[PDB]
Amino acid sequence: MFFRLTRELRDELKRPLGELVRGPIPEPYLKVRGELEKHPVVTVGDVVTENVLKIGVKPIIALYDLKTKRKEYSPEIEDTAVFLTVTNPPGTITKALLDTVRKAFGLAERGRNVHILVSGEEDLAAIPAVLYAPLGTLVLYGQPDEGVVLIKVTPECKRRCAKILASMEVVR
Repeated sequence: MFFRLTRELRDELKRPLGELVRGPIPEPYLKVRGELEKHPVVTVGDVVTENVLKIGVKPIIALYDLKTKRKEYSPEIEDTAVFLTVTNPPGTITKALLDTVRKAFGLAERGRNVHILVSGEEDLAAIPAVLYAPLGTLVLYGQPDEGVVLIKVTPECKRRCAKILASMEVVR
């Protein structure tokens, strides 16, 4: 079972799902660093994860490409984080991804940070990240050639991400 982007969604998802923080790396991360200090953070993408680590913030969940040459190595993270993997083809949200993200939030509830190494494309994981996150969680993803998108997980935002999912094609 997987969901697939419709043409409407593919177009419309080019628009930020939160406020867009601009400027050359690492300036966007500096600019949100204060927000990240309060709230739990989920990072989607290797570059986002790397730059969040670099400014001294540990994501509760980080999603990035299985084939990432991993940067900002922290011994603490290597030893303390749970490493999961999942296959998720471009333009899809697979059940496997939904299940893995839910698992991950479970682990996070119990004081464990989680890295999900995705075979395929992790981009759309921002959707399940929002849906399953504790209220007040921040979800960050990269908007190429523009900067970083910050989603604050509110009831309203969950509602709207649920609509995005409900608007995708169901396949098998």
